[PDB]
Amino acid sequence: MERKISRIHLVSEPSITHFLQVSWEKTLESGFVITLTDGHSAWTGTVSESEISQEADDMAMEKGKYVGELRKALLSGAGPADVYTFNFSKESCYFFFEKNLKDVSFRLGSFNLEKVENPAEVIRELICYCLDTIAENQAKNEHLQKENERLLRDWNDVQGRFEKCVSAKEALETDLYKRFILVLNEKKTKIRSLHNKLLN
Amino acid sequence: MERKISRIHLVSEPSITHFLQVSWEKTLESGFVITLTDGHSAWTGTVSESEISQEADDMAMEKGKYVGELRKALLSGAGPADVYTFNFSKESCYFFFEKNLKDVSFRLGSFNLEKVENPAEVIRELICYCLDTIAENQAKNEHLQKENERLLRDWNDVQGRFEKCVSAKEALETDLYKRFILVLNEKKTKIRSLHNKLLN
Amino acid sequence: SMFRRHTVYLDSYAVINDLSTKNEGTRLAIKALELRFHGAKVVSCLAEGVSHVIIGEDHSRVADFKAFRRTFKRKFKILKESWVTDSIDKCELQEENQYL
Repeated sequence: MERKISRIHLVSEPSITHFLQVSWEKTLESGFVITLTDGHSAWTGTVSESEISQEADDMAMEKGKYVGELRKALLSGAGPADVYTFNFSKESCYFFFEKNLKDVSFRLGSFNLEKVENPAEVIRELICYCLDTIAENQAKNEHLQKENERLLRDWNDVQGRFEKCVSAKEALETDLYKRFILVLNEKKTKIRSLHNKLLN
Repeated sequence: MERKISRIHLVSEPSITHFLQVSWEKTLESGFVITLTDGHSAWTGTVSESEISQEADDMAMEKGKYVGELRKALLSGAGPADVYTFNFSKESCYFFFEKNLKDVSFRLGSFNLEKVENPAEVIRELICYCLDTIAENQAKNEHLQKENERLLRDWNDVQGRFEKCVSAKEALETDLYKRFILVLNEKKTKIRSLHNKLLN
Repeated sequence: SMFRRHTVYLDSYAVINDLSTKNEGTRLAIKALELRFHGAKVVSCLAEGVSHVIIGEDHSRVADFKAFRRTFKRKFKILKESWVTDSIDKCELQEENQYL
């Protein structure tokens, strides 16, 4: 049950910011429930797969592109240069959104929202969800920071150990030849003694 | 400048969960402004050095410990063994919270709140702050994930280098020892051959 | 060559005598690598030739090792990770009695 909260500025009331909450089960294509609130009143509407398909057919384009545009507009996924205008008639509870392009505009979508008798409940639910996600993200960040610190400490320790071992390698390389020389010299001294005894 | 938002359950109406936000400049010592919100109505109050000092004076307890309890209670710092009960008389707009330990109540504070004409702006500010916190937390999470991936890659590279170094050291030692032992066996055969002539 | 005559088996596998269950330990792998670097013999299969055993913070497998060593003709020793570190730091073989 994915959810996304965004802040928009209706053209009718540009002095205040409204909150649009879009909730979908698996993907935006299947359908989604949207809720527009302003801290005092809330309007909730639903869009199904049939409505999205009909809108895409009317606008005469592939479903994928329409879904991408809807994601960019409603979910606040707009690119560096993408202006979307949201209009909402409160008397008729008609909420539509369009894409502005230079001197032309495209009526991207429209829905008919209905008022909810208890905006307080939905406002409280939204605030509680926001607080819960904030807490979860904070806990995840703390855990990641702890893991990073542990990894850094272990990496430093292993680096020091490798620094010691790389020199120990050459130390052993040098020591082995000297040891071999000593033992071989002793054996050759025994050989010389035996040869002298034989000569005698 | 920072603030903390927590969920507060009123004894009168436990079914509905209110939201209490407390904001301060540098520390709770200087002061703090509190706001209680339900979704349709809101109340605001402030506390400064004089008020907190007066509230501490009537009780035989240290000011530092008292502000510690205030932080533990109002900022949602209560532990598993700590339980706090709050009351908000709407008719007199009188707020007070107590600690329930060992089945006995104990007053901690007594604040006076003033209703706000428009409760639609406080809720808007709360939601905007929550969204900003979510965004910054997500950015921090992404940065921490990138750092963790980099650290893991570095650790794996270091482990591989250590494995290569140890393998090379073992190979070098084995080769040197095989060469030395072969030379020593040659010397030993020479010694035995020379000694065999002693009996003759 | 201090660890030349001291073979060490490490609990880097959840199931003994099974190579498919290699663990992703952090300190354990490095300690095994250093021990093998210093001349110690590390065997992936626990055979009769094992003489020393090193176990990290995971104390769950202590009972399993204590049960296994009973059947073994020669009982090995379970030593903490501090023994090897102290040995490297002091450049000589510490007594295991202080780390058993």
